[PDB]
Amino acid sequence: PYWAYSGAYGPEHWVTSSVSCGGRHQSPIDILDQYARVGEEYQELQLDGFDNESSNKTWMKNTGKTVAILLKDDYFVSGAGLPGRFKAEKVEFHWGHSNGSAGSEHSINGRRFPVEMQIFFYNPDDFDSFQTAISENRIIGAMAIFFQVSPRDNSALDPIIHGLKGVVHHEKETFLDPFVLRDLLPASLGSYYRYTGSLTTPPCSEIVEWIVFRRPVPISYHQLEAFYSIFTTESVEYLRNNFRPQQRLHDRVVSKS
Repeated sequence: PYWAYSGAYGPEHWVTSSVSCGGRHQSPIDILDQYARVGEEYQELQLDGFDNESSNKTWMKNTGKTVAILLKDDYFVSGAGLPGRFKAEKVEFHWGHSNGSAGSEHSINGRRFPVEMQIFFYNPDDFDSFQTAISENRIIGAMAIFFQVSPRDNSALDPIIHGLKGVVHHEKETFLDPFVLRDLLPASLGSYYRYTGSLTTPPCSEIVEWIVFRRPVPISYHQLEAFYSIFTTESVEYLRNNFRPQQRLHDRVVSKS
């Protein structure tokens, strides 16, 4: 079903086509740190494969709603209260309008960031593929990483920024220079929030265990310009402010490491 980030098919109308979008446990949310429960003693995030350079087969697409990276290497996460081990499938990005304006889906104490990168994972022990996993409404995992402006270019982002320059037009695809996935995550992985939520685009399935990192990854204002230059169609517009409005916590508790 067609959906958009504004207009008659905008987020307040998603529920018409995708019923889950009007559910009680939706994402993204604002995280009030005061109300985050230190909760269980949880195994620290265990990352496998994140230090390896990416395959030259890894590629990036302008979907018109985001820019997605389809991962071609094996990356695994466990710990942080997730049930078992999860395998990374893809990366997507949400950003603002100009000059570092708010673009994140999540926030912390009302504070937004100019970009939010989300990495999506499925449990390979249960299914052969990420698509299989979503079709069955089983638990999938997602990490949310904020970017924050810094005076210098973040060299770790170079291959991603270069990719953006190659996918300005809707539907365009490009291979990416090798990057190290670990280096697109915060320097410390020790500080994060956990909650149960949903996909932030239709079908808005309420099956996502979110890990939201508290500390951001740096990006320069110059690098941000590569996001602001992306186009989307349907009629052409800049692809900007591509974030879903925040959803109510309701009966949920957010945990923190």
